[PDB]
Amino acid sequence: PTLQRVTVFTGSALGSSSLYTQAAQTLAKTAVDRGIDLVYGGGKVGLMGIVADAFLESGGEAFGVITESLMKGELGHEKLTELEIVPDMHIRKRRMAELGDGFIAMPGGAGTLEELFEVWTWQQLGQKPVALYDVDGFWQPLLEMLEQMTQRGFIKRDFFECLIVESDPHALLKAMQTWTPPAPKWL
Amino acid sequence: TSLFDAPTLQRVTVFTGSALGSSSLYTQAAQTLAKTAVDRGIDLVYGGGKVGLMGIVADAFLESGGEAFGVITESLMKGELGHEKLTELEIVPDMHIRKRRMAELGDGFIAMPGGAGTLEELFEVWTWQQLGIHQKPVALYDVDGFWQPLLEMLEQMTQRGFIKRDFFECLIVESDPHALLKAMQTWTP
Repeated sequence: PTLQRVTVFTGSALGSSSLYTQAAQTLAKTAVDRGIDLVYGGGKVGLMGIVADAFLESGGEAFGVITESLMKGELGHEKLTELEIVPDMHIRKRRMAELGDGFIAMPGGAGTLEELFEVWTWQQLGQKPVALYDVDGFWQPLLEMLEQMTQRGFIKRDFFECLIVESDPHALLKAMQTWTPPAPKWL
Repeated sequence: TSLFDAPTLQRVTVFTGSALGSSSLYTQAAQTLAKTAVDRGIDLVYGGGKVGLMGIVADAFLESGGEAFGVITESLMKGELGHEKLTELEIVPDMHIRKRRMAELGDGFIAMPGGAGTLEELFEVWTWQQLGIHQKPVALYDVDGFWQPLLEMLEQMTQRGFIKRDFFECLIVESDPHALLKAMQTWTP
């Protein structure tokens, strides 16, 4: 059905170039023009803050999910549509997954990769689209790692028949909406 | 031993695939790694499986005279997936607790070839390392240059300003098991 929310993973740093910020803002505008809200981890620094603000300033809604510990460290964004506090990181990540209709990974560090690998681990274990927003070819070295992992027999070929990889935000989001994966019995 | 003694490398927590991979090299590399570790008095903490390189590495520590500790969840256990001849198999309520326990039990971390689960565990300990919740050596067992493309990825992430060059560079990467364990034994923060 209609994508209503996307769950977004992205760095708590801005990056070396203002191009990451701009790719985030554009992605948010595009999503908000398509009727799509933001679910994310409730931060205010780096690309996390940039994308949440972008959704809000574009006139959309932004839903944050954060742990009680992160909140007490003052890490929580204070003008979201809603900030859910949950007791621990297991709950946080599962809640982020339940709220979204799909996942988008933008540029980030260790944390973003962890989140992304976590959803891929859950999908091995039995189902929503995952898109890599390939801003400036950011995700290309990862796709090479993943292809190498498939050739070496550690991931099934079927991985590539489900994955979305796009550098253009209009096309990234349209592809999540028209997501034609293989039927569960093949996975 | 004294509560003020500094830690040593008595256990390694190993992350690895529930597949064997498309060549026997991975299996043999796991066995050579297990033997080296046991010969140095080092034991296995791992996720408790009996298939793929998980099964191989567990079996090889056992069959060389070492102990192997597994940490698994009720879910995966009801799945018939637990190994049945470990020194101990700990069943915990959820996957969160599983990963916390694997970290707590090990004095260091090795990531061998594997899939998404293995990668996730590796990025999990890193995400923890750079908030200081532990400072334990993390080693990539580079069987046939397996980890080389991820290192490229990480190098690029460091150039684009998303990871600190400081953090990246205390990472052990070795194809040779001797060199890998040696580096983890002599490592400090």
